[PDB]
Parts: sequence; C-alpha cells; structure tokens
Amino acid sequence: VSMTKTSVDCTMYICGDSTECSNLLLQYGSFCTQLNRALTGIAVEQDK
Amino acid sequence: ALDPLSETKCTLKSFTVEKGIYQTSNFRVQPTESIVRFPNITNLCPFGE
Repeated sequence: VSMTKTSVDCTMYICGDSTECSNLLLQYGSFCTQLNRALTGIAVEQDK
Repeated sequence: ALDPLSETKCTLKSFTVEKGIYQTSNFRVQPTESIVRFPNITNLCPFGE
C-alpha cells in the first residue's frame, strides 16, 4: 500500500557546508527546487 | 525574511498563501567554536640542506 516517505535536501547533499559550492549551484537554477516538489508529491500520494 | 508567513510567500513566489503546510528552509545548527588538537613539533624542516 504505502512506501517509505523520503525528503531529500538537494542544497546540503550537493554542497556540504560550502559557500563557494553553493554559489556554483545557483548557476544551475531551480533544478534543486524541482526535486523537492517531485519528492513532496510522492510523500503526499503515500498518505492517499 | 521578516516573519515565518513572509518566508512562505517568497517560497511560493506568491502574495497569497493557501491553507496547508509548506516547507520553507532547513534548520542550521552552527558550531560553537573551532577546536584544534595537533601534535607538538618545535623543529624546523631542513630546507637549507
């Protein structure tokens, strides 16, 4: 019926505790944002 | 960054926040101070040789 609900953080996963690495991630745009929305939808469907 | 309500507005990029729960950002715990434990060596390296 249900599967493990997992929320992945693409800000910390990609760049650990790094300011320079973070600025480089901003160049790639909203990709990190899209991942959260995709996984968020999964977690919501698991409760349905 | 003003109040947790405004943070949701920039998170959604909309001035209207609909009823529900929305993830804003993470919770960062900063370190207290920098701790350093190293071996004690008073000898200078033989760069002259």
